[PDB]
Amino acid sequence: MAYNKEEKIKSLNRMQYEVTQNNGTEPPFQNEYWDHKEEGLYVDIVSGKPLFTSKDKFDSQCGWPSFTKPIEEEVEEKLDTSHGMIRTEVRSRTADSHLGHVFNDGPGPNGLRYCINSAALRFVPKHKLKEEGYESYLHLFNKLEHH
Repeated sequence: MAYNKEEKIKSLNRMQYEVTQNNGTEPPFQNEYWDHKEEGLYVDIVSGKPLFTSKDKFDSQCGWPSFTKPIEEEVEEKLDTSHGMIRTEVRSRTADSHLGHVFNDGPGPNGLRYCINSAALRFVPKHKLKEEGYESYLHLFNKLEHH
């Protein structure tokens, strides 16, 4: 039995779906291997799209990594109501809906609490980003606009 990056994402997206659908938590795995604190990004594995930086990462101390800073490019903040209370979730339309949930109780630029699940995440070091397209990744990890 072979195993390619296609079959990687296919088997993966079952578990990513388990999180999106039921708010399902990954089992005890999310440690120094999966979310390694070396400089880079934390991306939704389904697409490899930048959600938040390792430069400004918060660790899974509150169960899931919850920082004040999203990446405005591929992250959509989207209001909902389950039962009498409103909530906001960060969720794309097509595929990236696995990101996480954000709350107006957390202080931020807009005043949202950027809380992403570790199951949907892979650490991608600045070294590995250079292999995968640094001009897309490192631009969001580190930029400057000299006027």
